[PDB]
Amino acid sequence: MELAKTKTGEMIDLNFARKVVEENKRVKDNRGRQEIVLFNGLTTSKLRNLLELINHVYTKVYNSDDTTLSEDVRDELEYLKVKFAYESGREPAVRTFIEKTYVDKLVDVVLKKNTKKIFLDYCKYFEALVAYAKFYR
Amino acid sequence: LAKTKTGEMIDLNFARKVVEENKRVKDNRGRQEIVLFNGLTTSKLRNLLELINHVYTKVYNSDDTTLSEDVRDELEYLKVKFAYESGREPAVRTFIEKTYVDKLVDVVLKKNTKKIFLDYCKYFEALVAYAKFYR
Amino acid sequence: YSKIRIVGKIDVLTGLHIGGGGETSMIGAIASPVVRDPYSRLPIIPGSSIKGKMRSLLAKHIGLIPGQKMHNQDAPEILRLFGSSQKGAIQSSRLQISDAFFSKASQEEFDKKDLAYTETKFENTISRLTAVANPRQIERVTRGASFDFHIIYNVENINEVMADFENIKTAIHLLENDYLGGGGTRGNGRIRFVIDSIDTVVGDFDSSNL
Amino acid sequence: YSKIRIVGKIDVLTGLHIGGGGETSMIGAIASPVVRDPYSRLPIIPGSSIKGKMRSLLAKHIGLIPGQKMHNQDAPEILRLFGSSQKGAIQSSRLQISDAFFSKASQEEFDKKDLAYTETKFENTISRLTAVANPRQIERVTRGASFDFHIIYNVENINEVMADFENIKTAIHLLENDYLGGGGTRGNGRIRFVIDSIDTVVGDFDSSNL
Amino acid sequence: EKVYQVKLKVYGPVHIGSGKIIRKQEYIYDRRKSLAHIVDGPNLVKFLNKKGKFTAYLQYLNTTKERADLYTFLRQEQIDTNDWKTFVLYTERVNQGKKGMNDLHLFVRDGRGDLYIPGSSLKGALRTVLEGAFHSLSISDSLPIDPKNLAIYQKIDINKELKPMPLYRECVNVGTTVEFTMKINSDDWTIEKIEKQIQQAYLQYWNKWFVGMVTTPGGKAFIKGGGLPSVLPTVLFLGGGTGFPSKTTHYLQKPKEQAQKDIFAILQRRFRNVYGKMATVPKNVPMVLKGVNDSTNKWYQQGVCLLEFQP
RNA sequence: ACGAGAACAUGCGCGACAUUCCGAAGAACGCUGAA
RNA sequence: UUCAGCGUUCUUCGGAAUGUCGCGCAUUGGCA
Repeated sequence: MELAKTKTGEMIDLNFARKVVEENKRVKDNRGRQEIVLFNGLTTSKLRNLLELINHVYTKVYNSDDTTLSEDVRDELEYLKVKFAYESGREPAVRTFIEKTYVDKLVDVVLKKNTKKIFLDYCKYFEALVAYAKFYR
Repeated sequence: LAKTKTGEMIDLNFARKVVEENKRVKDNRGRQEIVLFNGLTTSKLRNLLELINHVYTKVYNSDDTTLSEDVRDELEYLKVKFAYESGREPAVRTFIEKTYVDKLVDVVLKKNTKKIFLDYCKYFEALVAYAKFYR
Repeated sequence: YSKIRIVGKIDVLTGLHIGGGGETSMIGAIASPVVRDPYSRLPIIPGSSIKGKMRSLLAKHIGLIPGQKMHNQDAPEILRLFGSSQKGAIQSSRLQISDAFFSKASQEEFDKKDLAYTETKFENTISRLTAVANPRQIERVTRGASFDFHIIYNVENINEVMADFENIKTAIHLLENDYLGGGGTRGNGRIRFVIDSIDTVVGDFDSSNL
Repeated sequence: YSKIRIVGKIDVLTGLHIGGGGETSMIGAIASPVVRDPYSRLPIIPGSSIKGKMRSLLAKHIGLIPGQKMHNQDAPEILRLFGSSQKGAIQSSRLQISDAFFSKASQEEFDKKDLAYTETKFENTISRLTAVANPRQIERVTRGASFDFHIIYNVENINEVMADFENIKTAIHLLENDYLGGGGTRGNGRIRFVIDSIDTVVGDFDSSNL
Repeated sequence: EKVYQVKLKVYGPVHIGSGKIIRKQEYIYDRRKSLAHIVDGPNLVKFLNKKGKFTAYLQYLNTTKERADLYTFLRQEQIDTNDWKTFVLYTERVNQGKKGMNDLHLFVRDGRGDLYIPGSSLKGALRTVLEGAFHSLSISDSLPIDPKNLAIYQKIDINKELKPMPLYRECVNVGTTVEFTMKINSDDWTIEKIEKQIQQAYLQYWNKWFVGMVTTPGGKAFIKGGGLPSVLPTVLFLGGGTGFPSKTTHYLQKPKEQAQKDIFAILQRRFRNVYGKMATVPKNVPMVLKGVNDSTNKWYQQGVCLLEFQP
């Protein structure tokens, strides 16, 4: 997708999404049992809430025939960054996830591109983050 | 929404900008204690948020595109409630005067539209969210 | 040889789900979407769905022979109206049922008030054993939306036309008390043929009293 | 082939909350919205929820088989009333429960008293060690709201109909003692079922005795 | 699933928090009346713009930001009580423990606005006791209670003295009975078992924390005034403002010294200004008891109720 | 005066059946601050 | 002795679809 280049110039892609989940995967033997911990404590439910936010914007644009992002869609994107910021402030693990995956930075790029394809590409990357988080847990 | 003094638009980006401008480190006893808007805490901000949220729910349940008369009365009370809070707390006063919320409520009253009120609610929500982020 | 055109509207009493597959679905999105016209991206009610549901209801009303395995074993009226396929007894269908298309007026009624044509519905299934709920999201067409319908009746035998139309009315009556599409036993796909318009578009047959 | 039509009203004895998903929420506002009809933006009771709760209540009441894993393993009465997708034993559902829409009578009643259809309840989860609380704001349909329920029954076997309607009456009784929607064990979802008219809308079956 | 009627009698006033706190300026309290008139803000505003006194109101609140009582202003402007009734939603008696009420905590009400006790609140109160399932227990919302049984009670902190805090809470009055319906599954819950658990949890609360609280001089004054009724059995604290010894399971499961030390550590971690500065475990943890009084000067323990179960 | 001429890939057929947006979750914890 | 409330949580964790069919029949071919 070539969505973004991260600090040190690494590309953002579905393969990158698998790698970012892999780097932030630790095995902590809590109560003897080995337990997988992603992004220093990110939970499935928090990531699902973040995925729900993307879905509400996605159903609008994905259904929409028009390529350029609608002004309300751009509003929802700005709200998404406000929700990202809120969840990052309310949970350190979510802040770590946003910092490592650069999802908040990408939404600004999607607003700059004003393209359905870059939006669909951002949605794909977020979905891969969720899918890989499920696979590596 | 509206344009502030010196020709700056009110946006969620402007919400982030105004929240980060009033952030000050002010480390105490070798420990970092973040202070926003000259000591504004999250409890006052949440109180103001509840004030907003009552009318937000009332408007969101409505189907018309024009604010009803009871909504306008609730916005007038909101003006009174902000003034009472700004009076008792200097930090709330500074937050209100920097965020121009007490003028955005008048802008919403003059527009008399559901969309403008929802956007103002989003702006206050972004203020709260960015205050949480920078805390 | 005459052709009578029945044009009208079908109104979604309760949310309508006629599924259409072929597309991989995004994680957390709707698992089972509705069939939509590709060009307009607007939902459509396939003529095959309407024809099959009407034929099934009419066959149940008229009656089924014990152990009926095929659709060519239906009553002669049903084979006359909807068509047959027997060897040496191929009966051309008098009814050609077209795909219903979302009404422009319903589209305007939804574009104003800013309402989406389709609604996401969040259900779950609760296991008999673990009592664990597994969620799902299904797309449905909203109740207010209406679909324009178009049907052609061929007057091959002028004598049976009245009776045939009676059958059609009976079938439509059944379809009004039944549902359309999928999930209709849990509250989906209730419709009504509120608008009808019957006109002999081809030929000289008299459709004034039809 | 007869279709019997039951119409009536479901009355909210206690605040009723049926969960809906994908609804954006303001920070500090309602974070648990109830299901709403997209067109009228009014609370709706999904027929899937009513059918699931009635089927589960009836199946548990007559008695689940030990180690039951699927819904298709229910008692034959439940399978005949609510359907069955069992491989090689597919059974039709005689009950067609539909979406219960917010009645105009209850809506006008509320508008007279200047009351909103959906109340907001404030609840919290308190840790029993650190006494830390997590506040939640939920949405419940206001008590005294009424919903128009519409159920279609299909007369596949004339003999079975009386026992089937007895089972439906039992399921209605179960759902009255039981709740509908979520958080019922915390008081939410108590409901009442009243009947307007049981009429045979298709066929010649005599539904007056029912 | 057995169904048991659940009757709750409030020995001490109970405030279930709607989630709304109102400043003195918002409501009208007259000390001589001992009555507070709850005022719907937007209507009052509209009234004051109609009369032209809105500017005067704004100047009044600005002049005295710390004290903005409506009563004073309305009296200053000589506005008649008949004039007030238009913007007054309801009126409730006030059990002041001090003067002027500083703030009011409003009781929970439904969309219809009838006062009720959420079955969620009762369930949680029971669950705190019964832990040691919870889908089998069913608690219903309370039958709506008459507003005649609701009054404002002052919050008093009782620790070596009785200090009226600046908190006022509308509360179900003492004597009032609240009716709930409880459904339980024989294979998980027995009503004798539930009642016995509640009694044992009360006893643990009494012997580990209540007696030490009584020993303080403020507790002695509270007891002398009638704070502890003789009947206080099955006791559940359903009110807000009850305290830390309830709502937590430390005193129900841990030794008195161990429970005190653990709760003290919890309070030091959560509240670093009151307990964090402290370096030793005090006589009672938490230090302060919560109490309401009455015009007859009879003291009541906040949020204390008696639960009756009937088949 | 074309390996040509004539020749509808057509007929029949419901993307459908089964499935609770659920389970757990007390709006309440500390009591202090200023003069 | 008076004057005041103040601070902190704002939803959480699970479950994110599954199972079933995945074209059939007639002509054609094949056998006679």
